[PDB]
Amino acid sequence: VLAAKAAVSLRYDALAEDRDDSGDIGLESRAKVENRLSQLEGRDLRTTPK
RNA sequence: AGGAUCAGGAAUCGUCACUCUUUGACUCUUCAAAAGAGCCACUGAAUCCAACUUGGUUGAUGAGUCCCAUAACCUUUGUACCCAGUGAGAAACCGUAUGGCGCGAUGAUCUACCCAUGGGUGGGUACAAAUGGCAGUCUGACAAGU
Repeated sequence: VLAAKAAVSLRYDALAEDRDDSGDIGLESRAKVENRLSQLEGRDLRTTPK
């Protein structure tokens, strides 16, 4: 997921002539990566009985 | 007089924990099945497809980092050795009545084959090194919740 978003982030940094130089797209990526992480730890592989 | 049945020799503790081993129970469980106190109903849970939802090729899932590609094992090219050690043997006079580096243990002396003690070939052992071998640059479509 990071190695995905790294390609979205690095090419935002290595290939943009106009650039804020301010880390937004990387943070827009990292918010979703953290959200995938927070959805991922939400799941549990155990048995949750009622 | 020596031995074995019914004085020459340690063993009188009102337990606390801890660890270890041991067997037994135990929920199970493979060998591997087979038998089922049987049927209804109520109610609960779980699973699986369909469904729907949310996320996703701006990459969902699957995945032996670490057993080190940071390598192992070689392979070729430049050096250090040995079938460091050997250790007593190497060369034949003397400034103006008298004075010494004239060796040497405190070290003199050397560093499997052919060629008259000049040169090297052959094998083991070690390393440096490889844009050398061995040795050929991941997937990609569902996933997850009810």
